[PDB]
Amino acid sequence: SSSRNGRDSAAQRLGVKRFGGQVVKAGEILVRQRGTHFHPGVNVGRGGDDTLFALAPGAVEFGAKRGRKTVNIVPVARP
Amino acid sequence: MLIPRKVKHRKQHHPEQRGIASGGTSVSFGDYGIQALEHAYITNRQIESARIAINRHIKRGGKVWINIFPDRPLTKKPAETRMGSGKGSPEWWVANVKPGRVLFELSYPDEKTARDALTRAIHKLPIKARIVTREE
Amino acid sequence: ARNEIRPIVKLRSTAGTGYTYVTRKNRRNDPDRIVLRKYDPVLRRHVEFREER
Amino acid sequence: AKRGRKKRDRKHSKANHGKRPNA
Amino acid sequence: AELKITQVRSTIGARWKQRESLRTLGLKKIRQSVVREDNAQTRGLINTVHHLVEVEEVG
RNA sequence: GUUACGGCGGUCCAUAGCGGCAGGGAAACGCCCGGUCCCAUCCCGAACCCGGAAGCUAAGCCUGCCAGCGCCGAUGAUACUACCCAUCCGGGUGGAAAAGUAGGACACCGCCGAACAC
RNA sequence: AGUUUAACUGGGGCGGUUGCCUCCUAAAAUGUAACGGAGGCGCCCAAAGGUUCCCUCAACCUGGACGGCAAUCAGGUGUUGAGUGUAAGUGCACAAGGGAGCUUGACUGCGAGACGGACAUGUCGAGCAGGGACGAAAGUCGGGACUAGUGAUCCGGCACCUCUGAGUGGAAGGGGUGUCGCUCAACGGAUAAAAGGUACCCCGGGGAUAACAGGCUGAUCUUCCCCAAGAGUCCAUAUCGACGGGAUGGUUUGGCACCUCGAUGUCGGCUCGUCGCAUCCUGGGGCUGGAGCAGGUCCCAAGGGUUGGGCUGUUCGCCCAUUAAAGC
RNA sequence: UUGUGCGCCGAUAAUGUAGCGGGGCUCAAGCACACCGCCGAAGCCGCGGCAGCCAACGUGUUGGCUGGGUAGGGGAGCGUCC
RNA sequence: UCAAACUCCGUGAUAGCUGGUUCUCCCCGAAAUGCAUUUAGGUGCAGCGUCGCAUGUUUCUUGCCGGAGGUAGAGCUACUGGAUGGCCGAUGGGCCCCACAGGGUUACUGACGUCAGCCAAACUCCGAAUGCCGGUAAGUCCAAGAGUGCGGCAGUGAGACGGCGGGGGAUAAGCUCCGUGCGUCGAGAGGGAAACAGCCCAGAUCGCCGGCUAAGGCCCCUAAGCGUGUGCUAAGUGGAAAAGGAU
Repeated sequence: SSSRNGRDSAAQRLGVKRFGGQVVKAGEILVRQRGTHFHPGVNVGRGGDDTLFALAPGAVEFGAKRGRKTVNIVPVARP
Repeated sequence: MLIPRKVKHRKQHHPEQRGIASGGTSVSFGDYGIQALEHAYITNRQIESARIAINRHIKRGGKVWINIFPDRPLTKKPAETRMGSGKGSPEWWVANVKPGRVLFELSYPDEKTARDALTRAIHKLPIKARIVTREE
Repeated sequence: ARNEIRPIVKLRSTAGTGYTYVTRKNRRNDPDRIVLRKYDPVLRRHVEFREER
Repeated sequence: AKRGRKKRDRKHSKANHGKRPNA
Repeated sequence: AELKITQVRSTIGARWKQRESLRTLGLKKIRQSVVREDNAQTRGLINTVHHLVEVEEVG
């Protein structure tokens, strides 16, 4: 007379965190993710948990490189 | 009786009764069809009753197509039990039927007997329905 | 968890003239215990340890 | 029966616009 | 050229966007009227709150 | 500058693919001859590597052709939907698919090198 | 003798469960509950880690000695349907899949800026230094394709330190760095140490919470109808009408828990009524498979009447003897 | 034979009409589509008094905005005794 | 009075518990959610409030540009599964020719493919609106009496119904559980709804024997129209209702 279900796992707060256009510093986290849904491009690095981060400051551009959505960083214009 | 041989998930939500048909709004394989007008869940036993109603009204020869199959279950739970403590087991199987959808298609020569048969099969179902010719 | 004689067993990895116990948990149904091993100690540099429990 | 229905049907008046509290 | 506004209904039963946008146009009370430009800003605010305002046109 | 050349790259990466037909080999891309030397096979100079240019453009590759297997793809309408009106129903302002259709398309672009020439 | 003996819970009990990971619900950011639906973990790993290099499977077609549905082989099609240590998802052919050679970075000292964030926890982290691996070099290596694989604090234990050493010099002891010791699983862990009854019961409180009753719904129960397979010698509709379907009434067993627990006295019987008709008799009537007597079914109809007795606490029921009739 | 707008039967419970709020209404006082006016709130306006925030000015005047309020926070006061 | 008397004392025992807590005005003004909990009726921190200081429009709204999503919907020879009807018949097989091999035959069971039409919360080659994150341009601007940081002082942490989307339930409940820059009640009067906390309108500084309006309504009760025009209704429909039946 039991429901043997009921369990669940607390969240991990995944997804995009710095969308198109924004200004990001270095080492900042663009997206947390399990697999490489989004891949790195230029001035972008990968983590251990397939997190992404910035290697050079600038601003974002979610473009594709041969069918795969990438993330990039572009040079800000110095004031 | 109509049931599937196996479903992956044997406890499903209740189907939706919102919206009009997308397919089965056109007679396909016979000449004289049935078309729904309302929203409803139609079960196994209803369709059995209806096909028997038709075959006992033509009685010799003339074909009957059933464009529906009860591939979505529903869950009763045993009697006099307080609410809670889980989800009941599947007991009868429905097909959702949105308005515009076609259920049955006959192929018998004379329209008299055919229209009459379809009417006898309409009065075995919970829905308002109407009768269709393949024409425009 | 506990201290049962688990398949993944043993510990301690001591150093020759290098007293910086580096630790690792490994099995023990396999044979070996007198070769390999290396690491950086204090004041010293990349040299060779034992697995000495 | 009767009482609940007359409640739920008084709601369809004009000064209520199709809705009432506790039906 | 210019739009002329007249608040008719009230801000009760009305959501945050509608309320804040009446404030934007400057409307607080009923029967207040405003002489506003007919630019896209204004047209969008009226699209937002048309059920609260009568709109006339001098031009 | 230029031809049916080769090589490195790009396109928010099939409009670029697959298959069929014809056709080309000057220098180059190749295939081919053989394991002396570096080097290599979980066995095999098949591959990788080395040494050369007897032979052939058959294949690879490049060129044109075929919209056929695949892809791309609108306008307008519909579904759905935000907001508002509306006593159930339904409706108005805006947004707007999928599919389908008309069609498109046997790719385009950049740099260096060759050959060719004033 | 002193005291403990959990919580959740569609009242409580019985049952089941309590922490972590994955998916749906979850409503196109994140997040989101239920005793809602499906699973899994409390590990393994001289390599299943690092690095350099190389290769592409599964499946189908055919050939083929034992050999068959499949074993190893060869030849084609094969953009990826196999496999990825272990559940699922996200990803992986540009391989993170498969294979071979060296090998210990399964390091030390740090860490800009950020995520997530009640709090404590938790997650990544480029880059700098010593000292190394691999590689020709560029460069990669601070464990594993990613997320689970474990437990705070206190108290003790082992090794090392150029810290202290209760007048001096030592030492014990206490510190520090690195580390170990817990199904404290009720998993943010009341103690190192703890099971039950009360119809002898007592106190404080609660309609936040149950039983009788009221209320809402109406699965279920009763009443009624729709369609007509057939039965009825034939004859669907004198009579019963299946397989399915649609509504009533609110009396039944139940669902919710909305007023009442600083009191709403609960089964049956007696006495006393009064009301409804979905009518037991009487009264009027249509059809008959109604000859007549008796009937069967249907419509209208509530004025009146509607027995005494045996068993059972019993309501219900069965029986006896009558009745115009022995109503719901 | 199709689609429509109003309609009929199905329809049916217990203190008393009793499923328009009542009388009553089709000689619509009922449904629909357009039109005209009007009544109607402590809403808005109109004439006045007080008050809080800000601002401008002058030795406290004016003006704009504002003023429902429980748990609750803050501010300013009457009254009683010694 | 006895499941362990009575009296004084400890003792003013202690209660996450019930009740009660007294004069006035002025200003602002909530919550009923999250994690944990020997915990679920209590409490701690975060959340929302105010007071003071600081920072000055950073908040909010509308428009335009840039970005990821896999929801509704639709689709499936675009994968995983279910499944309707046809064509072929391998493969299977009754049976026959009878060696059983082998030659085959017949509705036979029908793979795989193939023509057409279909379904799905845990199926997606595809993919909306809104909402969301940032940038920018104005607007509001004698203000929203906004936002953020800090410190004091707290309360709440039992939420209800209505609309939209959904789970459990019988796609029942004035049922229960979640979402929502949606609402109101709570804490909110007045008018309408016959009476009626949550519905529609509208957010009360005090006075006036002043005027205009909303929702709703104008035969009398009840202030306002037995109003105008063209048609329908014969049922007291209006002023509850189904499947179905009917000149």
